[PDB]
Amino acid sequence: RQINKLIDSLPGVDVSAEEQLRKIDMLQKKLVEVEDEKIEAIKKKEKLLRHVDSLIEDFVDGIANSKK
Amino acid sequence: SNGEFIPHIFYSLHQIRKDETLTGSIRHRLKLCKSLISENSEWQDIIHQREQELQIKRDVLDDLYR
Repeated sequence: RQINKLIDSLPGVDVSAEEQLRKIDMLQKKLVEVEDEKIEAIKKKEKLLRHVDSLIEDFVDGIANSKK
Repeated sequence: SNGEFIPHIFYSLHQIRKDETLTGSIRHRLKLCKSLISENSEWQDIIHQREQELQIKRDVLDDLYR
């Protein structure tokens, strides 16, 4: 019964291979595209961090011109 | 300083000015007044400075929003 459960639990096999190869190629394409998207997102986040930096130097200039 | 300890001296001083222990008590309170005042336009200037800090920071945040 364990053998029956295992042969029924194996992934769906096919008599042809064009399906598998097609899947492989598609997955490669998705990999490239998602990599590019990652690059763009990183760039945007960098820009925002630059902005809030700018705010911080504003504050530092404020207190520096203040207390002393 | 405290202003409640001064009329108490002025009452007896009035009595003495109208007429050793009386003037002795008067001096005994006057010494406490000496130590009190000794322990305890200008501030306006200072007020403005403190607020100067507050104003600069508010302007920065206003730089973020606008």
